[PDB]
Amino acid sequence: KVKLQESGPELVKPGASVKMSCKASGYTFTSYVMHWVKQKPGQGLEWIGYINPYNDGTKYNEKFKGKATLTSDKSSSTAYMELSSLTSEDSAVYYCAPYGGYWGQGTTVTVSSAKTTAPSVYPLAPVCGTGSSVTLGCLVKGYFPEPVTLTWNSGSLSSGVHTFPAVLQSDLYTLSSSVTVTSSTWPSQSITCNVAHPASSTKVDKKIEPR
Amino acid sequence: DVLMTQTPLSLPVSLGDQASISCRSSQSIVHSNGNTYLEWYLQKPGQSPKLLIYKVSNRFSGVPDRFSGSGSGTDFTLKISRVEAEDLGVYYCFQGSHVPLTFGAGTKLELKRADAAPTVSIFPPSSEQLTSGGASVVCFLNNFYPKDINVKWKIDGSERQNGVLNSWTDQDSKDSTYSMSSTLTLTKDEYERHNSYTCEATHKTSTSPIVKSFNRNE
Ligand SMILES: CCCCC[C@H]1O[C@@H](O)C[C@@H]1n1cnc(C[C@H](NC(C)=O)C(=O)O)c1
Repeated sequence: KVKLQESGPELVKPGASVKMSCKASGYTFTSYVMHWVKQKPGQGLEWIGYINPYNDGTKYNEKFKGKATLTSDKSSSTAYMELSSLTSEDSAVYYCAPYGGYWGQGTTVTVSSAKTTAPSVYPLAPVCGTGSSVTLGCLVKGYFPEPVTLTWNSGSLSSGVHTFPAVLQSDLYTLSSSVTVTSSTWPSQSITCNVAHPASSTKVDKKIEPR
Repeated sequence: DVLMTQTPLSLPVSLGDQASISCRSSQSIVHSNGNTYLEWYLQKPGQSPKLLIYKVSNRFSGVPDRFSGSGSGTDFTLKISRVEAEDLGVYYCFQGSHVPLTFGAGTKLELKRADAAPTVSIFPPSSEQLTSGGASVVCFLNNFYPKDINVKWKIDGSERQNGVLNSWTDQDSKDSTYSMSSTLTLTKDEYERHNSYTCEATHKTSTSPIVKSFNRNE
């Protein structure tokens, strides 16, 4: 079968460069050009351009001239793409594809100057005051890099939960989670937030106390 | 630059219904060689786009025949006779006839359900964060439908956007509603120069904003 192997995720510094690879197998590399597509997280798709392995001919989207450089190696059926002068704007997932039917798994590029930083975890109890349903929260701030895994009572309490996608703060991330239970259940019982940040090998547990 | 406008940008349907997506090119996409390279893609979260239709109306290997494509010259349409759950995701039309090749903005095929107002909760800064010198005010807007919504913060009556970070969840897997978290971060100093913190949510299920609020010195 046609297979397109792309290089692992890249965490690089602004201003520098990065060169990803796309190794083709399962077909004749020189029988098709190799297109590259950019996708900024949660958004659209953009055609960067292509390289014809046979004669090294290229065609670029004027928007990416100078930013991207496409090259190819016939000896190993491997195409490459080099991004120069990175900025957070270049953070995205890059794909290679010989034609519409077969795309690589993509290469994630994250352009940032941050260092691994464990998250600050704060419990979110309701304002002093009651109805029959309570909503409790947990806010994890300023961590890096992604991701973190949050659970409630270790994973037992998983209904009525909403964990929101992380978003950039400074060049640090911030995410939150809310779980709603009947007030008959809280604070009579227990409810604690479990935040694990695999990058700093930290797992914090903060339990929600009434104010 | 051939721009590809697809309509709608969001398409709610009920399992079993029909689904039609439109895509029109700002100009003819007949390639010099005589073919029309208009394609349709479906992409699921954390995955790469999968080809469904190529050359206007040709199904790619393994693609179910309830998917069909048609149109010509400048107007193209993708139709799903009866929507299944593996069909939910983002669709794209694409043209590979004129460089720069371009994609449509995408159409998210999501699930239809009954309108539901958001359950609004507001949370003052935790004692911990305040001890650390920071002050975040959180406001959750949960379990609403449809997805379009807007949150507005008011500090002592003053509208505030500087320092507000929002995040939206994908359509819930169980009840098909949407949620949102809005967080206002100030410094403790700043936080203490004020008393009333308010988050208003205007959603289509009402012309009147649902407002939650608290007075700091209470
Ligand atoms: C991300 C995958 C994009 C695939 C684009 C190709 O598939 C069809 O839409 C045709 C399109 N394509 C555009 N240019 C090419 C290669 C080019 N062929 C033609 C007919 O111009 C060449 O041989 O240099 C292929």
